[PDB]
Amino acid sequence: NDVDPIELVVFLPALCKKMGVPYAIVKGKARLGTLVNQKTSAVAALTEVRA
Amino acid sequence: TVKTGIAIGLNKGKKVTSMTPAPKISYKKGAASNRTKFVRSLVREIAGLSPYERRLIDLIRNSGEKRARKVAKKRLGSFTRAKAKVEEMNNIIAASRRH
Amino acid sequence: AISKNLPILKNHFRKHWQERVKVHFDQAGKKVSRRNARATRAAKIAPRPLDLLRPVVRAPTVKYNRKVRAGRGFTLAEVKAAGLTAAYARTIGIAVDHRRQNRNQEIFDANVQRLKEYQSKIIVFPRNGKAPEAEQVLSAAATFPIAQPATDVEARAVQDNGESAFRTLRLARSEKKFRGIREKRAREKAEAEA
Amino acid sequence: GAYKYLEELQRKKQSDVLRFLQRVRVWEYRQKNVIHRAARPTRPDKARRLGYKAKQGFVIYRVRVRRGNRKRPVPKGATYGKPTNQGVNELKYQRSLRATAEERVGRRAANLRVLNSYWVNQDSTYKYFEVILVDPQHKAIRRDARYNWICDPVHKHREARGLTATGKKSRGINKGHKFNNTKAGRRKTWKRQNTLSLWRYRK
Amino acid sequence: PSRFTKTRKHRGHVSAGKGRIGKHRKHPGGRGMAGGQHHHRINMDKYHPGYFGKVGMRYFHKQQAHFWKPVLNLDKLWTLIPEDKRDQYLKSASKETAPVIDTLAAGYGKILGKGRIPNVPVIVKARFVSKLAEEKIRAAGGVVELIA
RNA sequence: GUUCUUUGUAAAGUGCCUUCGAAGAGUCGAGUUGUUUGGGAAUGCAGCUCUAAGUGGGUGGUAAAUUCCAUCUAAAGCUAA
RNA sequence: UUGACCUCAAAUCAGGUAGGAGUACCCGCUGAACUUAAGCAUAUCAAUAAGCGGAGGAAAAGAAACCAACCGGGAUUGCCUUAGUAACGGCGAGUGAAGCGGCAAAAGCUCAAAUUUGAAAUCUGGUACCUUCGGUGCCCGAGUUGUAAUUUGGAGAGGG
Ligand SMILES: [Mg+2]
Ligand SMILES: [Mg+2]
Ligand SMILES: [Mg+2]
Ligand SMILES: [Mg+2]
Ligand SMILES: [Mg+2]
Ligand SMILES: [Mg+2]
Ligand SMILES: [Mg+2]
Ligand SMILES: [Mg+2]
Ligand SMILES: [Mg+2]
Ligand SMILES: [Mg+2]
Ligand SMILES: [Mg+2]
Ligand SMILES: [Mg+2]
Ligand SMILES: [Mg+2]
Ligand SMILES: [Mg+2]
Ligand SMILES: [Mg+2]
Ligand SMILES: [Mg+2]
Ligand SMILES: [Mg+2]
Ligand SMILES: [Mg+2]
Ligand SMILES: [Mg+2]
Ligand SMILES: [Mg+2]
Ligand SMILES: [Mg+2]
Ligand SMILES: [Mg+2]
Ligand SMILES: [Mg+2]
Ligand SMILES: [Mg+2]
Ligand SMILES: [Mg+2]
Ligand SMILES: [Mg+2]
Ligand SMILES: [Mg+2]
Ligand SMILES: [Mg+2]
Ligand SMILES: [Mg+2]
Ligand SMILES: [Mg+2]
Ligand SMILES: [Mg+2]
Ligand SMILES: [Mg+2]
Ligand SMILES: [Mg+2]
Ligand SMILES: [Mg+2]
Ligand SMILES: [Mg+2]
Ligand SMILES: [Mg+2]
Ligand SMILES: [Mg+2]
Ligand SMILES: [Mg+2]
Ligand SMILES: [Mg+2]
Ligand SMILES: [Mg+2]
Ligand SMILES: [Mg+2]
Ligand SMILES: [Mg+2]
Ligand SMILES: [Mg+2]
Ligand SMILES: [Mg+2]
Ligand SMILES: [Mg+2]
Repeated sequence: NDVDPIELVVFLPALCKKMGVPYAIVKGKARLGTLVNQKTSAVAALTEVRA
Repeated sequence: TVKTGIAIGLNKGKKVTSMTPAPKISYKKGAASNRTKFVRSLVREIAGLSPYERRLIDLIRNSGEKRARKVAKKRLGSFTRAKAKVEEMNNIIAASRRH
Repeated sequence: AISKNLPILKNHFRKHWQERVKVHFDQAGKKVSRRNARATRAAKIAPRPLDLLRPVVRAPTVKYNRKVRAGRGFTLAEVKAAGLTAAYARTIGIAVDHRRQNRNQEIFDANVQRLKEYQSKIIVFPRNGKAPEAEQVLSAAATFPIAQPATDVEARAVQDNGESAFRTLRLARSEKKFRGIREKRAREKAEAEA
Repeated sequence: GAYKYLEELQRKKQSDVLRFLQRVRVWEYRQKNVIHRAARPTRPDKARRLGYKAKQGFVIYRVRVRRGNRKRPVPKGATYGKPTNQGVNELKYQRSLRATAEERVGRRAANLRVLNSYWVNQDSTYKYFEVILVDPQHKAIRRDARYNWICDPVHKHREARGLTATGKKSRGINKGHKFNNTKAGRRKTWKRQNTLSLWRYRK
Repeated sequence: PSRFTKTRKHRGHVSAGKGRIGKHRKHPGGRGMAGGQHHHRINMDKYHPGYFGKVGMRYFHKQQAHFWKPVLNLDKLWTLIPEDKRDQYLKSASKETAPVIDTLAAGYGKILGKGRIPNVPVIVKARFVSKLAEEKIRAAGGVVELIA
């Protein structure tokens, strides 16, 4: 919920709702960074997942 | 195309065995593509109308496609692009009324 | 001032012309230079021949399409149709032009022919340093002249048919000149219902 | 590629969304020093498009310029000459504001090399440019075969000579009839066609 | 060469050869074509009628030799056939083996009808012919073949 | 011309088959002012106002509406003689 | 309470870089008047002098948003032409190029936009070592708000 420039990401809720993808606007620009071993990350999204 | 071998007149030219060469990709430069079609449609949903566009449609559903077309021609500058806006805005008006 | 009965000259020298005067004293000098650099390019370019193989091409305008002329590069279709790749032909002595098309089979054929005749007449030394040596022939254009086509015989039979050549041109022209009017008068008729 | 959505959003500068961003950003940019180091491209797709890569040795600066005509910087309007040249107030600079913007950050970071630049915002008083500079001493660039061209001595201050993008525009350089003067270079084509050529055996 | 020049024979007479009253001065009457409409009017109609004012249509970006139609009169024509090969057809007039003459090849673009050709058939091919050129080629058993 | 080497199971070229084929925006363009040009109802540039499109767009040396045609593929870049 | 991130600083932090000179030729900006028009203001001088900024051994230009209207041509540059011509101009004085043709030299191209996604494969630095314009290993940092490969419209991509 804190990307700057915000235009990098504004179109994602719309991109999703159109693609029938569940999205979530989460609090944590750099928390999604900790997620994938970086300082920050704009996105993070699992597609596979074990059964 | 079909020259006549004569130096003058309504298809003057020296006769030659024709040979229609393969098309260039360049000659298809402003060519659609379903990606951009998807992107542009999506971007427009998110963004909306511009104030003059908003002005344009109010002028279509009033006065006429003529009155509004001149306004557009004056704003975009070029009579051709005007009509092009109007047709585009008309399709938006379709996708409103008879949703 | 103005006087006597003389032509009205227009000699533009009102501009510090003297500051920009170029006299070519080095005409001799730069000819020698021009040579002492062709020989010295021929030297390092081994047995290669200093110029690329250049196409045949018709040459434009109503003024010049009678003559035929050495073009720039060989078009993609002529290179493929001669049985080799664009990227490779360049590595030899062949000029290739990606722009420039083929709409004249009589030129196109003459060019693929031009290509093949060249291939037979060179030798393409393999990557390593053992060689038939071979003398270095410097030209290529002199080796592969571009001569003008045939068009017709030195003599033949006379064939009239009352049709005046003059009258044809006259009529060819009249046709063109009124074409649009004619259409409009019929396009007018093409709106006469009931 | 999110970039393709950036580009097309950016075309919509009178959308409610973009107008909002425009109003907030231009205020922000006005409060910072006329030239300041940008932490990152405001338009990552645009910088991208103009040669910028996210590696080390790519620098983005932001710069304000004052917008308008060039008032003839003359004493009290006084021209002292023929009435043609007696103008002061409607004269326009032959370079783009952008050309000014480039040249000024290019002067500040004179160790860098101006690659390119792009508009980002403007008010009535100002226009704002982001300028893509490139370190030529940084070995990341020197070793990058695609970019070591700009390391050359022959590119020192390309913005100052009109070799950047904005330059070759203002400088009027394209093929065709429309650019007969200016394309071989204005003053150069002139000097050519204004030279008397004299051979040894006169022609 | 200077030693051959009047200004060597003038050395020692005041005033060169330019008078005592009237001097030789810097531009009396003005530099160049000054006052063609005024103090030099007489010379400028007489010696140059027509000079001033316009006439006719402008033409933007006129390209010389869109109009390239060089002319050849029957007057010659037989010159476009090699000297030697010429008498061959000349003595053996025939609708059977008449010399084809490509005039476009020779650099021309229109056959004009000035002169007389001998009564010996010719295949003349050209863009454009005068009505009489044709009428004289046909007269002596030839034809005109319009080319391009 | 030697001579170490270290490259290889990795890089490249060509035939047909099919589905595709992303192509640069306050730009192009328009108005206007100023300047410049041989460029003339406006040759390039530049200021402010308007501001695009995707069978699009630019050019096509007389303005405009309409119908065609031809030629390239802008708004990012390098390069010896 | 501890650890990030973003932004913004500081240090004689670690290694670098800019300035000034020259300036014949070169890339831009800025910019006259004398003078010509037998006066003069548009025009001319001149897109010249003077002023300013920036390069190199050449600079710039350059692989077409070109020329053309042909039977078409095919990056740039320059010379011979075009041509004192088309056109501009108190249509006055005066100005004034372009296409084709011959020649010199020739040479071509790469990014942006694409999911590597079964593995950021990319890079600066530090440190050790060595056969040191650099190599490898290791550590930190850069980087997913995108570093490589791949493709650049002549195409080309993905599957058979
Ligand atoms: Mg003078
Ligand atoms: Mg000299
Ligand atoms: Mg050569
Ligand atoms: Mg003054
Ligand atoms: Mg004046
Ligand atoms: Mg003026
Ligand atoms: Mg640039
Ligand atoms: Mg000019
Ligand atoms: Mg001169
Ligand atoms: Mg005497
Ligand atoms: Mg005496
Ligand atoms: Mg005496
Ligand atoms: Mg005396
Ligand atoms: Mg007297
Ligand atoms: Mg005539
Ligand atoms: Mg005669
Ligand atoms: Mg393969
Ligand atoms: Mg490949
Ligand atoms: Mg483009
Ligand atoms: Mg000026
Ligand atoms: Mg103008
Ligand atoms: Mg333009
Ligand atoms: Mg063509
Ligand atoms: Mg360049
Ligand atoms: Mg400090
Ligand atoms: Mg230190
Ligand atoms: Mg300096
Ligand atoms: Mg100056
Ligand atoms: Mg003087
Ligand atoms: Mg005077
Ligand atoms: Mg006087
Ligand atoms: Mg006076
Ligand atoms: Mg002037
Ligand atoms: Mg000076
Ligand atoms: Mg130096
Ligand atoms: Mg040199
Ligand atoms: Mg260079
Ligand atoms: Mg290209
Ligand atoms: Mg060319
Ligand atoms: Mg003028
Ligand atoms: Mg007068
Ligand atoms: Mg005149
Ligand atoms: Mg002038
Ligand atoms: Mg090369
Ligand atoms: Mg395939």
